[PDB]
Formats: sequence, structure tokens, C-alpha cells
Amino acid sequence: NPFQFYLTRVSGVKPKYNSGALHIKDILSPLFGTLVSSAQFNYCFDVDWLVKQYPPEFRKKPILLVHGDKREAKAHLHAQAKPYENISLCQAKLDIAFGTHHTKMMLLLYEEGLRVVIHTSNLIHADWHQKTQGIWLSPLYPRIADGTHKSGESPTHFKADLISYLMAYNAPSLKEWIDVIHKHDLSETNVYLIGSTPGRFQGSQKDNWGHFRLKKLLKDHASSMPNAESWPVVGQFSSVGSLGADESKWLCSEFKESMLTLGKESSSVPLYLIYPSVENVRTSLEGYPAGGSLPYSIQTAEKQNWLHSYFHKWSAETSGRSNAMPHIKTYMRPSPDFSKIAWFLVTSANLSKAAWGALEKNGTQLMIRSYELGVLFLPSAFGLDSFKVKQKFFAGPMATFPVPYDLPPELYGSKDRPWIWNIPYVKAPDTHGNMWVP
Ligand SMILES: O=C(O)c1ccc(Nc2c(-c3ccccc3)nc3ccccn23)cc1C(=O)O
Repeated sequence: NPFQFYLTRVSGVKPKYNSGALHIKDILSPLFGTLVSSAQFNYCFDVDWLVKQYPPEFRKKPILLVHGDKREAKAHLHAQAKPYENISLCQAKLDIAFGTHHTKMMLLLYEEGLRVVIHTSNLIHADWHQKTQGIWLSPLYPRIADGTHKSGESPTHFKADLISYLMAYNAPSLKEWIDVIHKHDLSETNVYLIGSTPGRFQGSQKDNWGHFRLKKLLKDHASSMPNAESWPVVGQFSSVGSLGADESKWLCSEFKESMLTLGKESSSVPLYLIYPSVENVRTSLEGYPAGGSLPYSIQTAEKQNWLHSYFHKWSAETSGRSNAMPHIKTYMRPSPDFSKIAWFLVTSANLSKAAWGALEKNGTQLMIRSYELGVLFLPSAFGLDSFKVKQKFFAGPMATFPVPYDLPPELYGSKDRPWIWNIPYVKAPDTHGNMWVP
């Protein structure tokens, strides 16, 4: 397959549903390369667990942890890492209030080349155990011969865009990794990078990040088809921010408008949002504890009940993962009968203004609070007009895209409610016999 899009292994499903999946131990194995150095960008870290995921022969190679923690949280992380002299830490600046470092990425420098892994999992045991998570694996990028002058650039501009993303941190440990990337040939990359970094962007910078970055890529590298207004937008996420008092404030004004862009010329497009119901969580492999990783607070939800009429259940029979709660985030543009898609994005970005950006200053400035990172699959980058949806995720033409959940999405029933993590659920017990008492 050309897409190199994987799910994480789920403990408890039948082997046929883990055949093409990846555990973190697989990603870090010597079969993927002989490790020299690695950088782990993430939100949450269990350092003791993380080091055990590297092969024993590689556990003393340098590791850089890129994080957003401050004050006591930062001290706790440093305390976690001090037993390991090979671990350095880089604190990503978060100068806008309520931002987080939410990017999940591995930079893996080998004796044989370089690999980039952009994924959705925190570096803790539970995120790789029984959750639905996504992984994009880059090709093995060879080193450019010393003395040779070539760009090493892809038709999707991935090398320059990844360097641009890392430059935004303004961090000396990441300048080292920028120099490493400069020395490698990334020309085989067929995905577009979509990043978010904190800031207020206007003018030439407005299209660099967040949902304006997505809009720019869809304008430049997708084509609008007849009946485009009938191709829905699907968003699928594990957290929801405060979106405003009605859909006109952000969701259906600037976010949806970016998502429905196709081609270069100048809305009744259906919008499907997939987010676990209480019942999805209760009957999940983890039970109610799965909702500890679906952080939608009652305070936020009570101010936007209008939003929940967009919500659809999690269902993933296609990948055997209906009971493996999603921590992957995905966005895509299917055809009206869900048999094709115009594009697919896997990312760390949840459904929030912090992650995607919100327009400010009379529409001239895009303000982003957080770091986020994802990769965009466009048919044009594969010589295609659209992708055909693979009918079974782990089944066999290779030009069909493996969508990891069921289509069409199923609307919440009248008795369903969105998972809200800080209220109790004491009416029916979960798969482990327990209630939920926050
Ligand atoms: O992707 C996701 O679902 C996700 C969502 C939120 C998040 N950070 C976070 C948490 C928190 C704290 C402890 C345990 C779980 C979440 N609380 C707040 C409050 C405000 C802003 C961010 N917050 C991290 C992730 C991730 O998994 O990276």
C-alpha cells in the first residue's frame, strides 16, 4: 500500500484485527532501523514505560522529550527523566493562555537514514493498550551524500514544511533536528503536513497553520466536482472545546468553510461529527476509565447543547474496533454515498478553536493556542481523482484508502448522550463491573 496509515494494536480483539496494526515496540524495533537518536514529541509521558519500549540495545541512545509542561508539572517530568542520563527535555513555549503541546511525533535517526512518525497516542501504557489510535509512517529517508547539493524535497513540500514547523519552537534542541532533516532526502513523501503552532498569524503567514493551512491545500491541490455541495464533511475526535453559543460562531462559519473548500474558484453540505456516546464508553473494552481520555467537561457542554445534534456514535466494525474507544482524530470528505473520499486527514487536532485557530481582528488574523500536527492524504498526490473507501480495513486494489471506522456514521439515538467526563454514571455498570464517580 502507498498510504502507510496504521492503527495501533488493541489487546483483546481477534488476531485478524491486529495483523496490520503496530505497537510502539514494533515502531522502535531494530527491523525499522538501527537507532542513533530519537525525539519524542508528545503531551503526556510515562518515562519508565517509554524507555522499556525501546529495544534493550537502544535504551541508552539519546532521547529528546518535547513537551509543554510548566511549573510543578514540568518538575514532575524532569523528575521522571533524571534517572536516565541519555534523556534531554525541550519545553515548548506556550505564550498564549490555555494552549497545550498536543503534537505526537517521533523523529528516529538511524545509521541507515531517518524516519518520521506522526501519530495520535500519548506515551503511556493505556494509550497503546485498548484504544483506536492512528499512525503515519514515513519512508526510510536516505542521507544526502556529503558534497552533493540537492533539495531532498517532495512534491508535497513536506521537508520544508516540517522544518518550518520545528523552526516555530525557536528551540536549540530542535535546531539540531532541523540540521538532521536538512541532510536527508525526503523526496518520496506523498502526504502534506498540516500543523498548528501558537501565535497570531496575518498576511503571508495566515495560510501557514490550522484550518487556513488546510483550506490553502484544498484550494491548491484538490478539484471541485459537480454536486460538491452533496459531499459531506466528517470530523472525528476525542475532545471538544467551547465552540460558542450557536453553530454560526465558529463551527459552521469558518471551520466548516475551510473543510468544504475544493479547488480554486469561489452551505447545505452535511456535517457529521463522530464522538463516543456514554453507551459507547460504558460497553468499551476499558469501560468507563476510557472516558478519562475523552475530556469533555459538563461546564463546556451545557453552553453548547446545539452541538450534540451533530453527534454520531463510534462504530468501527470494519477494523474490529467498535469497543476500542477512539483517541485518533480524523477528518475527511466522502462522496454522498460514502464510497469515495476526496481527502483524508489524521491529526492530533480535536474539535476546538485552540487547535484549529479562530479568526480575530475583523477576519485578518488567525489565532492558534496549541501545537498540533497531522498529515493530509490528497488523491492528486497519488495520481488519482479520488480514493475508493476500503470495505474492510485489514483486507485486500491497493489504491483504496483504509478508513478505520464505519460509514455512514450512525446518529445518536434519542436516549444517547455525549460522553462527559466529570459527571457520574451510576445507572448501569461497565465491562469491568464498575460505575463512574468523578
Ligand atoms: O487528544 C485528546 O483527547 C487530549 C485532550 C486534552 C488534553 N489535555 C488536557 C487535559 C487533560 C488532563 C489530564 C488527562 C487528560 C486530559 N485537561 C485539559 C484542560 C484544558 C486544555 C487541555 N487539557 C490532552 C489530550 C491528548 O491526548 O493529547
